[PDB]
Amino acid sequence: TEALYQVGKEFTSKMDLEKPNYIVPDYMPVVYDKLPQPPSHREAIVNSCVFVHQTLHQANARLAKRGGRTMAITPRHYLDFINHYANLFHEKRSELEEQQMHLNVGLRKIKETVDQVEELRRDLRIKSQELEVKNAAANDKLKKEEYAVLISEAQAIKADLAAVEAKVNRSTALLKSLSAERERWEKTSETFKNQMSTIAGDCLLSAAFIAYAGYFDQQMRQNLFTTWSHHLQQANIQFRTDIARTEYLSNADERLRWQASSLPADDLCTENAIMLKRFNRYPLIIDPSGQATEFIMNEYKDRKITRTSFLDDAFRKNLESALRFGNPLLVQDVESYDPVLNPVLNREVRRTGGRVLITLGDQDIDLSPSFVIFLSTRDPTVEFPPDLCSRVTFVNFTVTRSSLQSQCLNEVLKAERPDVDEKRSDLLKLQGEFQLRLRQLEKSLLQALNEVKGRILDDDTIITTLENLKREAAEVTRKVEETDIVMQEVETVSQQYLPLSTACSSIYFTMESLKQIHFLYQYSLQFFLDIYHNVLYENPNLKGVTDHTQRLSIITKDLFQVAFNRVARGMLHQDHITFAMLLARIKLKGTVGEPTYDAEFQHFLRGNEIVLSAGSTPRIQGLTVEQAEAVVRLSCLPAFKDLIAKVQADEQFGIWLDSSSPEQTVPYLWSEETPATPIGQAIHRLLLIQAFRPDRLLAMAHMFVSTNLGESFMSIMEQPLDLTHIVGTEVKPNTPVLMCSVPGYDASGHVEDLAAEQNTQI
Repeated sequence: TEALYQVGKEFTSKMDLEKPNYIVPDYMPVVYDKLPQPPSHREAIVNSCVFVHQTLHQANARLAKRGGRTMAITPRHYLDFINHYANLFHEKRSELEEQQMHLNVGLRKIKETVDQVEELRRDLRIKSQELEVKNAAANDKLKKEEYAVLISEAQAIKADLAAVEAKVNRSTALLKSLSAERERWEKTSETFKNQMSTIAGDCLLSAAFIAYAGYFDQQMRQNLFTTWSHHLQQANIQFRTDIARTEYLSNADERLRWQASSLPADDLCTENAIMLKRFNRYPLIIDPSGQATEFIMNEYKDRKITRTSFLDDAFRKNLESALRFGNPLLVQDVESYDPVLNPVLNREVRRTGGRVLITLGDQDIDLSPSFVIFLSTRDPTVEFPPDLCSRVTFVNFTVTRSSLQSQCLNEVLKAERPDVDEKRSDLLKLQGEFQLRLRQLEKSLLQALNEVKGRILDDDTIITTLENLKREAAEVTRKVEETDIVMQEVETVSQQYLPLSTACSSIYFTMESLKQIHFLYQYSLQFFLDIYHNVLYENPNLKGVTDHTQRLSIITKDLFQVAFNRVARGMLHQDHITFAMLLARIKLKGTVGEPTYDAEFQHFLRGNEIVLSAGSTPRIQGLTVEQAEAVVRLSCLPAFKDLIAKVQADEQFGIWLDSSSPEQTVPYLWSEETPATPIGQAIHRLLLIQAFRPDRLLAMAHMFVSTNLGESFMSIMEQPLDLTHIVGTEVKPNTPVLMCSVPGYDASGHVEDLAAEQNTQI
């Protein structure tokens, strides 16, 4: 902690970090034990910097306890954090000071113009008085050759006054048009002081996000940010909580170029794109889908980026050319990392005799300052040694629930309502162009006022430019309004398909977490997309159906069926029911008219952890000790509060207890104020079976699936596998077909028979 504090104190010395009005909180969160008791603003900032680094250690520890993959936290992470904190602080102060100077000049120019029109209106009155004097003098002289010249001079003044009064009206319109701009710029100038105070806190959070939260997923990224934010609140360090980190670390123009480079429209993807720009250590990209790899190539296409791999024999030649010529390089298969990159990643360069030399292998290469390298991998499950983790910054392109919901909502919209999807896609493009035009017009309006020397009214072209920029802004603003209302009608169409997208995200994340129960249950995002594509388009049920509501219900029903059929074909039969139960829960959460059943399912899964005393559990006649203990545990639920009385009062309970199939005739032993739904009855019977006859729990579980997903939901798994249909249609040539078999079974013999039937040489 002392080492971290000293490094932060030394590096942030050049930073301002000075706040004479800073108030020390009563409970100062102290991380450095030797921190002065009355700390200053700078010492509080460095203390927060040390705290941020340590929270990554506990975050890794928490992930380790949950069996989660972790990356080593090294002092190079701390160095990157303070490097980013210094760079962001200087950039934010420079931009906001420049913005304040621009606004003050623009406000000053308007105020001077307001003074100019006041005096120029006064000049108009004097000129009118001069015209009256000249006209009266000319009339008096005429009423008594030279008089023709006198009236000619008066006519010239009349034209000059006409130009002046035309300048009065035209300028007054310009000030009226610029009234809104003056009001907005004045408000921003008032908020300038507020923005100054929060630079230190905002930059600390932004720098920590780039340096640390790259590898973690969305939930952990939010957890780290909140923990950092709370510490700053307890330390009385000002920071803004209204702006998003994606908007604070990047501008709108850069974000538009990112989506043009095939970057997915997501907050996590935007954060990952920010890290790929402001990185200090060379990034290591983790994207199983490969979309980040395409985004990197598109972003650096103009700079002649090259794709290579560690396995390629030409990697050394490609790396040498990139270092020598300063070209961007993208290296894949980083799980086979070549230690030849160690000096390059560590930036160990020698500046001798005017040459920047990098020692690659046994050769010294002139390193160009424009060189940049990106490491990529398609395996999210890969381990990395601690030295590699210190040399690179991780940029994990995980899939979030919100991102998948948007993808599935767009996919069903394109399949079901192609006219709405193309109308929506065009509207997004139009709004993106309109907002870009507004920024250019606002920037041009501000830049034009600053560059004028003298006054606006002195030169006519400035008045023309200001009016043209304002009228174009109004036309674009009206276009923005009209696209929004057309956007609103598009949303109403997509609201109907919204529940389907939620089910798709829930289904896939169930598949993703299926790896916890068995190592073999590895499913990629593309596997789910093939299921979704097959349901949406290759749906026999949607053969001649024309109603949109009927087609949506068919798609929702077939989405669960096809997902089970494909996944369970590569699962052990003992795990088939487990996947079906969770699929039923997903359908239950999206069913209209069904209670949450959270309490019932809570006791179904963790009902055995209830603490029971020896004297608390009575001895009910006809029930075994473990059976009696289950009844007491089941008695905690309100619906089973009087379960013991009902069991004792039932003389036929002994017949049901030893019955061959008790799950089919479960007695009504629960009390409800209203008639429960058939699903609700199944859950209560499921709880009763678990308490009394645990051997029949699996049989009752299948009945529960039949209540939700239908009787024939799992019936397809009892038929022999149809390899002809799946291989011919549902299997792409690029996708290998895995014959996984339990010991004692060999699936190759099916393959020759399958090939023989199709007359395909193998």
